[PDB]
Amino acid sequence: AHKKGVGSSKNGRDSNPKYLGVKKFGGEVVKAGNILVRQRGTKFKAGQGVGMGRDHTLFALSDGKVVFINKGKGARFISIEAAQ
RNA sequence: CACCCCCGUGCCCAUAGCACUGUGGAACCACCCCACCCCAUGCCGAACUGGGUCGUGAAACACAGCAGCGCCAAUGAUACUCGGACCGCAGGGUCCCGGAAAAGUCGGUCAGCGCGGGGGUU
Ligand SMILES: [Mg+2]
Ligand SMILES: [Mg+2]
Ligand SMILES: [Mg+2]
Ligand SMILES: [Mg+2]
Repeated sequence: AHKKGVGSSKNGRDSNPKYLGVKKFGGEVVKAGNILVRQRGTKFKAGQGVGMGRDHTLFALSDGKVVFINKGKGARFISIEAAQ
């Protein structure tokens, strides 16, 4: 006549969002200590003027202007060059 | 650099790599030889290290050749597609406008640009 279940899911679950990616893009002014990429790994390597926290977070060290170096795929660098 | 060549070291990060191959030796490099100590081996001077030859340039390195491989790669067309409009009950599909791949074909390539030093041009 009717049915009695009984099944469910073992799924559903997921994890709260991890707002990643670059926050500071090609040709952008930058204050000292402004963050420029959140990333899982070495996706973007620090160049001149940019350091890297343990989160592999890239944060700029001395003001200036942001510049993206794509060195042919899998090896890429972000840097600051000050204006003048 | 005056011309070559070699040693270091860079920008470049494979159209710059690998194989096959030829050349190279006292002038730089290499193997080489010795090691009780500095120094070093999870064991061994193989490697790090130390004292120095001759000998060999065979190995390795440098340079040249080469398109077998690798890598780079068109135009043409297409896929898809912003945005204009449409058909199909629906799965799905069309037209106009611009953008426009990937894979493949044409091919292209045995790299290029520096700095310093050494050593040669009866
Ligand atoms: Mg449309
Ligand atoms: Mg069209
Ligand atoms: Mg076009
Ligand atoms: Mg060669």
